[PDB]
Amino acid sequence: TRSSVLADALNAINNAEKTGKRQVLIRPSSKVIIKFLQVMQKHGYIGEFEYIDDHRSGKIVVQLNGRLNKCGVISPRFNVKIGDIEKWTANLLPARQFGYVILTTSAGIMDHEEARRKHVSGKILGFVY
Amino acid sequence: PEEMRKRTTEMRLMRELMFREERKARRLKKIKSKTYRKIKKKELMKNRELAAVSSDEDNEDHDIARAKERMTLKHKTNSKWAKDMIKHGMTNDAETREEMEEMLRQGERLKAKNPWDLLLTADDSTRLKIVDFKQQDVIAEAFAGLPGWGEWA
Amino acid sequence: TRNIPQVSSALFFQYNQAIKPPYQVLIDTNFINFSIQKKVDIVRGMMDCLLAKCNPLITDCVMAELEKLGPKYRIALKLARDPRIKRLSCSHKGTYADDCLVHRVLQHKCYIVATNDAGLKQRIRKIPGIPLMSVGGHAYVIEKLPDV
Amino acid sequence: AIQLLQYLGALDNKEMITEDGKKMSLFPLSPRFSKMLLVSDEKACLPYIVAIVSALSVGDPFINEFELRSKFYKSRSQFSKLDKFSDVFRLLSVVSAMDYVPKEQKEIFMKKNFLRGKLMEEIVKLRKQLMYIIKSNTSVVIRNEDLKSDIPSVIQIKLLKQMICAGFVDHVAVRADVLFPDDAKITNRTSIINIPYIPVLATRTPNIEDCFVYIHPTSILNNLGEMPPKYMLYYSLHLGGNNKTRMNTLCDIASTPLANIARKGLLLTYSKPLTGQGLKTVNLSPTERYCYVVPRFGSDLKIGWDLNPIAVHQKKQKGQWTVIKFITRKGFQTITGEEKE
RNA sequence: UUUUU
Ligand SMILES: [Zn+2]
Repeated sequence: TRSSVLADALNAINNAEKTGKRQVLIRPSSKVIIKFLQVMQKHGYIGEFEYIDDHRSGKIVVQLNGRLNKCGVISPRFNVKIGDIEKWTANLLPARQFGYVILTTSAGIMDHEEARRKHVSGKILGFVY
Repeated sequence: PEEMRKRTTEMRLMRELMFREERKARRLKKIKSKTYRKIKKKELMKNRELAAVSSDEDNEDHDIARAKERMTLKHKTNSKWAKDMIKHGMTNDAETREEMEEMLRQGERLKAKNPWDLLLTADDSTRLKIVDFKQQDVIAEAFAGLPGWGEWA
Repeated sequence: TRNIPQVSSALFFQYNQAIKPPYQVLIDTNFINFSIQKKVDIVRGMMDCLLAKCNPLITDCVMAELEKLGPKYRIALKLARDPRIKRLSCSHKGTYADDCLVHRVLQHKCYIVATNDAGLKQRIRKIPGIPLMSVGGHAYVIEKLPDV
Repeated sequence: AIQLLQYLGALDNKEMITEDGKKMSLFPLSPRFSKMLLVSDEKACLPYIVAIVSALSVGDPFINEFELRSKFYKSRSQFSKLDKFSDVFRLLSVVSAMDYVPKEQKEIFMKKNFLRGKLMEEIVKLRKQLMYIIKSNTSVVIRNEDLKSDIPSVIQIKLLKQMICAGFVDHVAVRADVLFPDDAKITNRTSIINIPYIPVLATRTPNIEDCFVYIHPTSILNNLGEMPPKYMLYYSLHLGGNNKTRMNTLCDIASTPLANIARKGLLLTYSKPLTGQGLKTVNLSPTERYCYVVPRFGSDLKIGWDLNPIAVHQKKQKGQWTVIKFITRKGFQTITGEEKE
């Protein structure tokens, strides 16, 4: 059964880039997916993506530029304190300033350094680098 | 016309041919004996080497290959498979030690750094056309000394 | 004319009295994987290992190997181009990195060699007074550098 | 004698003289040489064959070491420059070289190079005569200038080697270590002169050493310095003083050219199509296929061996796959391409 | 050893 739509989406992105595809289709959609892709877009790893509604959960079609070295989810969504963030960044990233750990914090979905600047914490969604 | 019948026979024969490799290929799949596969490879490697099917490696290609081996170190005993055999006395046996040794040498192969073919169309058109008998045979004489396919035959 | 190379003035039997902090270290191509693979940052795994400021150095030959690797090792390529990593020019035709590294340490006894290749490590081991850095387990390890 | 002519194509399987046989008889020479000239028309290779053919017809103008030091090899080194694996080209080297010698200086050149003069004068006269019969029967005053010829091209050299093959198809020998490595162990210390070879069509003896034949002392191959070629052509076999059979080598031949030449003879057979990665029976039609085969060259009571695999064209004549044409590796690699397209 | 169109 479908347990994590976000994991399936990110796996689709990884397969798409690995095969060199410029565009990839993701189904089903979810607000977390759009927020995650918006963070990725802001960091520039991903280009334009467009939502297609069908009167069901919907679909995404995302343009790809080959700047994504890896992207993945962290399941289960461990609670993360501010002290614990650097531990996660050390584990999941080849270097701290290469990549971002995306946290769903009380102020929204956002990358780790933004969370440090805002002094907020929460659960961990995944990583991109 | 009748040419379609010739066409049908043509596809029929091809469909026969594809099944045959399918039966043969399908049966060869089930045989997964290490000895049988081992012999088949060695015959195959000889044929490739004798026929020179594999293109020679340019010096650049060797450098790329040597680049990967150094840059990874995939062919040493620190690999998962090799380390497991070493630490549990599996390499005392000769066959597994050979499977280890072939791996190591494969890695070592990558680590290595007066003035004095156009095949002859010797068919009859290639000949020099020289130009020069029965009465001589008359002298030679002076020496002295499908049916039945469908009807009764 | 016969040649008997003069042993370096930086050496007293087997201790190099010249290598001192901040250390200059030459980076081998294979080092980058076992750094990336172990999630060990290059600059600071060195500081944690040596407890000093370390100046990594990438030569043209080791660099020349890296782009030849291709897309699979892009991350290694990018980390090699981190501006904190200085570059060393080379004036020898060959691109074989192992020979180039062995020559440079032969020339001047001021470099640490960061590598995990057994063959290269043995060659450096024969040369006296060359601290040899490697990555194992979780972090970097230095063998012939007693100031530690 | 009958079997030899059949190999040369002079006689058919019914022992009836072929058209080639009729043409061959027009020449004053042995059938081996006549076949050589029969195929020589390509690429102006005719003068070179005529030079060689006359030389081998008359015998060696060379004086050997036993009958006789620095000067000797100096002359030998000059004439072995064309090829380091052919004694035939040395004869071509000497014979052609003499055409550039001014008439007054032939004798001095002759003594300086340890050459048997009377054989050469007869060689020169026959090259004229064979140059006469060719021109008269193909279309005739022949001058000494007409005998003058320039150095062969590298292509001509390879082509010319295949000319010698056609007249000596049955006199090919292989290095014994190839067929029977257990019996013929060649070391880096083994002398070239003692490297065994096995003639084609040689009688199978219970002991295989009896079929070994070794290089004659007079061959340049003894001074070659590297391993002798895979296959070799010989003129004749002589019993050495050590009860060791010695062959008078002609020249080397590569396997695939050998197969092409033996294709028209009775000396070549074809294995079943090979299978595996790379080698695949490409099927154009139910009566067409391109596939790799192993040519088995030589006629189980004799010694023949298998050649390197070759890409070939097959067409089903009356149910038996017959070889139409040989195919290069690139030709085969393309062919599998279009079907996938 | 001979020797041939
Ligand atoms: Zn260099």
